[PDB]
Amino acid sequence: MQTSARNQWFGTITARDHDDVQQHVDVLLADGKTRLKVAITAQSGARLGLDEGKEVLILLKAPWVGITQDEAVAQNADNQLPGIISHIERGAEQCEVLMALPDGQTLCATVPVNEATSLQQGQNVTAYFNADSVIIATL
Amino acid sequence: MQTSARNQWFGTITARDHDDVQQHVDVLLADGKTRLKVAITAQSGARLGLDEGKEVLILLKAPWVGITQDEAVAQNADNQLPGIISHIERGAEQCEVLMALPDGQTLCATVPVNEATSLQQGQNVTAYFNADSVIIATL
Ligand code: NI
Repeated sequence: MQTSARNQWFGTITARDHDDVQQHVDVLLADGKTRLKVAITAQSGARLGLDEGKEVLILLKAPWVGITQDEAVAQNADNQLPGIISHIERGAEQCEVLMALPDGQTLCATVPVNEATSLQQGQNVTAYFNADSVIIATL
Repeated sequence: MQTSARNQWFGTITARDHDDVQQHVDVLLADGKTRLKVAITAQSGARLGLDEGKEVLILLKAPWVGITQDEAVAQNADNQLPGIISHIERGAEQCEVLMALPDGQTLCATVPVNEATSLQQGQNVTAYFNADSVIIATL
């Protein structure tokens, strides 16, 4: 393990449903405060033993992370992490946006260059993403 | 090695560009014929040492795979993998579409039920996903 996913977080499963095709798990992160929702196939839930108490790694690729200042957009998403932009690197087609989480962690998002022009270091924003944008990995 | 991604394909890097924020790598799969385009951050490219000849594991979550019978949809995407549906499992909200690749591997896609209404076993279809919907893992 070393994956390209720029966001790799420790978490503990605290709930799992039992749909036959796609199930959802609740995951409590290392801060003992942040809660995520993640979808996986029923087969994977069983294979990895994703039951209450199971320790895992959350793999979230940079381009899956949206950045917004709108409360509806953030509350409409499955997951939302507030924080402050610590750095922006502009590029020709994409921009790297780093946001500080109270986590002491740095979240990384890859945002299309045209959509990042209004984003600036120092802004208080919310990072958000779908439950199906996350891969769960077992140590 | 153990992640929820239902598609975990071994391959080797054949090329990597040097774009500043987000770079593209070409991957040749272990079947020696399947080529993929994957986009990763520049830091990841450097950190994982993703250069010609590097062995890697591709992690493609099931919901990131679309299944289409429309060739233009397939062609609009960065990656296209023609195949033959071998099984469809329909849930209330999602459906598991299993597709036989030419080499015999089984590709797994999670597809919203409404997008799977015309799909059936034995049909020729194409699996498709963009370059930024793939994670690269080192062994
Ligand atoms: Ni490029």
